[PDB]
Amino acid sequence: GHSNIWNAHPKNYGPGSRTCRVCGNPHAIIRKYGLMCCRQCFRSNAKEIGFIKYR
Amino acid sequence: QISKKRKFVADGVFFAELNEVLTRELAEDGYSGVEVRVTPVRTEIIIRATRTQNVLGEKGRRIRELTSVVQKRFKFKENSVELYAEKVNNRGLCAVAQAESLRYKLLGGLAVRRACYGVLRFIMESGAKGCEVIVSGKLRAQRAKSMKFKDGYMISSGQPVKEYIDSAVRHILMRQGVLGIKVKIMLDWDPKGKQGPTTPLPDLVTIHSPK
Amino acid sequence: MIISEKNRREISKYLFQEGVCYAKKDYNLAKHPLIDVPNLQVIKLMQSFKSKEYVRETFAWMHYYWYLTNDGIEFLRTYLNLPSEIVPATL
Amino acid sequence: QIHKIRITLSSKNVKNLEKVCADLVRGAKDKRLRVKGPVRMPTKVLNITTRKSPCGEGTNTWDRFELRVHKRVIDLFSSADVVKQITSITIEPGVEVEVTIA
Amino acid sequence: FQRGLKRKPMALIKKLRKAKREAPPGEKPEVVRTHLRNMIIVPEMIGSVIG
Amino acid sequence: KTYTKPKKIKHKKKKVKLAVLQFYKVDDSGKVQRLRKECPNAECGAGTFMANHFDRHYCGKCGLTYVYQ
RNA sequence: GGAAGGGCACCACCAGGAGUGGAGCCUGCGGCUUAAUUUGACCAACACGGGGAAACUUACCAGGUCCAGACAUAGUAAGGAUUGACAGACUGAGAGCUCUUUCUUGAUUCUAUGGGUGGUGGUGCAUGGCCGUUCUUAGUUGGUGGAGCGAUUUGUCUGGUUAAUUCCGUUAACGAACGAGACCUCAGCCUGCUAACUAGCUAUGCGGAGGUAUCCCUUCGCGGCCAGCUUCUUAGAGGGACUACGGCCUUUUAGGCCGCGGAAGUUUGAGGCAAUAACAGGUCUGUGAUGCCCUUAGAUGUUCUGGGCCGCACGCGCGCUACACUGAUGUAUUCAACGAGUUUAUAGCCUUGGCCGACAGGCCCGGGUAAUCUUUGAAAUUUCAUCGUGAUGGGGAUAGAUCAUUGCAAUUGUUGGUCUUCAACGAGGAAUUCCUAGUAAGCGCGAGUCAUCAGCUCGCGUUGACUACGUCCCUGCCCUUUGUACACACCG
Ligand SMILES: [K+]
Ligand SMILES: [K+]
Ligand SMILES: [K+]
Ligand SMILES: [K+]
Ligand SMILES: [K+]
Ligand SMILES: [K+]
Ligand SMILES: [K+]
Ligand SMILES: [K+]
Ligand SMILES: [K+]
Ligand SMILES: [K+]
Ligand SMILES: [Mg+2]
Ligand SMILES: [Mg+2]
Ligand SMILES: [Mg+2]
Ligand SMILES: [Mg+2]
Ligand SMILES: [Mg+2]
Ligand SMILES: [Mg+2]
Ligand SMILES: [Mg+2]
Ligand SMILES: [Mg+2]
Ligand SMILES: [Mg+2]
Ligand SMILES: [Mg+2]
Ligand SMILES: [Mg+2]
Ligand SMILES: [Mg+2]
Ligand SMILES: [Mg+2]
Ligand SMILES: [Mg+2]
Ligand SMILES: [Mg+2]
Ligand SMILES: [Mg+2]
Ligand SMILES: [Mg+2]
Ligand SMILES: [Mg+2]
Ligand SMILES: [Mg+2]
Ligand SMILES: [Mg+2]
Ligand SMILES: [Mg+2]
Ligand SMILES: [Mg+2]
Ligand SMILES: [Zn+2]
Ligand SMILES: [Zn+2]
Repeated sequence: GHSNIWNAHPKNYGPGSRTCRVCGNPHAIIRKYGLMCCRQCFRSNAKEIGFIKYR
Repeated sequence: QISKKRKFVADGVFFAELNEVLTRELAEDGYSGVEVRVTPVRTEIIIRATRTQNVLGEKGRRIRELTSVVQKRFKFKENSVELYAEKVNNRGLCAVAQAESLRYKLLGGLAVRRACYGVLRFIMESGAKGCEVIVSGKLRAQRAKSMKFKDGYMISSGQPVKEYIDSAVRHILMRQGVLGIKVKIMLDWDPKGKQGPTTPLPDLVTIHSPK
Repeated sequence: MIISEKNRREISKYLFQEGVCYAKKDYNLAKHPLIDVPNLQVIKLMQSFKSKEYVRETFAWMHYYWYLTNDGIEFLRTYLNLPSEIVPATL
Repeated sequence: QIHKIRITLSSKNVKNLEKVCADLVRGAKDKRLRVKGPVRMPTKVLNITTRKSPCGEGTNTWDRFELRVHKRVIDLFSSADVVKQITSITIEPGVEVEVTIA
Repeated sequence: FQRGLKRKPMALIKKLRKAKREAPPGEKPEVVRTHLRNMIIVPEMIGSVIG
Repeated sequence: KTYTKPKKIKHKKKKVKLAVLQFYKVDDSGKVQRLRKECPNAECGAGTFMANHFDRHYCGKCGLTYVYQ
């Protein structure tokens, strides 16, 4: 589309400005500590990341 | 200049992303796992595979390409990150390698029962205390079913599972759908710790023979 | 896709000189981190190269990874008019 | 030519961190240097609690994920060259070593 | 107003001005249609016909 | 789905058999005369003409417009 | 099984506490309405999809753009396939979107046929993975022997005991493999070890204040890396409980009750982990997970504007605020824990201090990438006054005016202040939930979501109880015996 129109809406904040770094989904993003992973992807990769279940 | 919390979390995220990238790229070549070692002004990445000839390629062209792409994508300083390909000792004791082997066999048209039995026999002959292979999906019919193959010892509860059990999960893209393959291998106690945990099972008591 | 001649020349030059190239899956990124060309054109040119077997494509964690092949090397050498002696830095 | 060299060690594994601290302390002692520490800072416990289900169905069950970061502080009263030599000893992976002055 | 109006409200007021100017004497101005639901009505717009 | 208004047709550039041919005039002696102005912009350079519109002159490269009264 | 026996469970009861169900409001669901009010889910759906949606998210609706349709063949084509664009009109629109006017560009495209690609499109009754549930209970299965023509059976049991298929034993079984336990994390004790200027104590030196004012006593502030030390704080290694000891009961057993001592005598407390076999339970709307089907340029792709997801005769679920004096308001007073924090750009995150302001807020110096700075870090409560049984100074719904902050945008109030208005509600029917000790309940705090919004969830601490420590009556679970015309298994 026209440069001034195509993708012209600001995306400086809100759920639409962030996505999962693993799958790109914009929902249920864990922003704590800079993980920037969705809860499903984080639960899949927790052991590799270094998070352990003690209780 | 970031805080320790974010530094460690970023290290873990980098490890996970590198593992996923290597798994995707080195699927057919075989990829048991990767290890990242950090040293002053130098970071070492070691690739574990059952076929290092494919990983290296001719005159290391493939490994050089992987090093270059890793350095460019992860913003590493040039001539600061280098890759190494190492043989995996007792590949039959690696759940990832066995899962990949079973995936290759199934993709080749081999019968599920024969392939699973062969994998179990290979694992057991490699010194495993026990093993378990599960195949799930649409087998022989439009109705999904699970196939379970088991032999030897196996534990499933408590802390010792995290060390005495090596497990993996892989998906096989068949013509009529996805097949789920789970490989679970129980290691054996190793005083040296190279081939197994360097800790005995909690409920194992040994009495020295009297003089 | 319509790509300016200068942009295609820059992309091909970088690919041949380095032998590898990545790209985040961001169609609207103004400029590729390693190449001055917009990210979308880099991604689409690499897709065109892959479609005819000049490159191998790997995708993981919302990123592209492209590795040049022998046919791709020959095509880039012919198109860039470089001497046969010059080869990608990977080799 | 004497300075208070500050060494900060951070790791996720207690055993490796403690072994590295002991090795550094013994190396400093072997040179007749003055060693203060190692000082153990309070453990940092990064915690993430996420729902087990990838959807909204079933009893709401939660996974408590913790990442523990252990930090140690060692002070040496000596020159930069000797501390640099001491820190050159082999360090296992997972332990970060930072050397500064004051 | 302190934050500053963007181009669209200025264009809308200019269009309303133009419509008012071209209105025949003793007659209402033509219809000016816009999507600007967040525009604030100022005294200058009194008497305008807006869609 | 149902449509009310007629389908819109995307713009297609009109075809001129020789647009360049009408930008120059050649005399018998061989002198060449240009029937259209040249954009003063350095980026456009020499050889870039400006359209002869009925109220202004338009340059197709840099978009510079000159209005004459 | 409205059959018997034994045992067990605050998702059962008993004895009780708080309650919920009644009121206002918040929030989810149905219905209704609508252009749309997107949609999954019906103990084991309903503050659940981490689902607190102004834009985005978004899947819905009304409109306008764009290709981000690779690759192959054919056509057109440098006498130009095709791109972009000033001005005017058109348009919601500084979208050349389109039209008029005609300039620029150069094989990158356009046209057609195949083949792709994308899709929060259908199918969770085609699937993988994950999660929930059966099911918090103690249960489950080979080998070799024994029985049976066989399906099957014994092992895996009469009894005692245990939280436990936990043990003692009995024994056509003997040996084993899972589950249980062990295990691991946190908490509780250590005046014992190592070590602390990113934690403290003690004494000293100086200084301020008070007291007889020199000397002495009390209380505060500042330094000593050559003042000492680790009780207080931190975190590594270890020790510590094993029912160890005493009295009774029990088979000279396994074990149980009580008791001194002890930090601890319910498995010390709380968790994590957790078998076999299953559900057409949920998820294709987490995934570049995925089969098939649909669509694929006037698009179910993508983007832009606007609206909606919140719409209100009504019904339901989880909740917040109350109905008051064991209180409300106004003073004075002073005790936590788990945690979280920056791109430095003039500056982005947590923010101290100073100034301005009634508040909300604003400005200026600065600290902290952190046991270094915010953090010198709460409320209920304690204390003294006013109020005086009056829907009252209880209650704070609804509404008016007006002022700030976040954001590109606040209207259908984003949120937060000021004055004003002052609804139901006077303890809640049938029914119904959770809970046995630092627990219930009350009180606040941190994190997740987050530009701005918490009545929600996940954790944290403070004050701190009543009742019981029993049973199978209700609702259910385990084992055994027994009946069956059930096996889609009594919702038969
Ligand atoms: K009530
Ligand atoms: K719920
Ligand atoms: K499933
Ligand atoms: K048998
Ligand atoms: K599908
Ligand atoms: K997601
Ligand atoms: K009962
Ligand atoms: K039982
Ligand atoms: K009968
Ligand atoms: K029967
Ligand atoms: Mg076990
Ligand atoms: Mg257990
Ligand atoms: Mg009940
Ligand atoms: Mg009762
Ligand atoms: Mg109510
Ligand atoms: Mg609705
Ligand atoms: Mg239940
Ligand atoms: Mg929209
Ligand atoms: Mg919206
Ligand atoms: Mg879509
Ligand atoms: Mg299902
Ligand atoms: Mg038999
Ligand atoms: Mg049996
Ligand atoms: Mg101490
Ligand atoms: Mg179903
Ligand atoms: Mg909603
Ligand atoms: Mg709830
Ligand atoms: Mg305090
Ligand atoms: Mg009143
Ligand atoms: Mg009041
Ligand atoms: Mg909101
Ligand atoms: Mg919520
Ligand atoms: Zn994800
Ligand atoms: Zn020009």
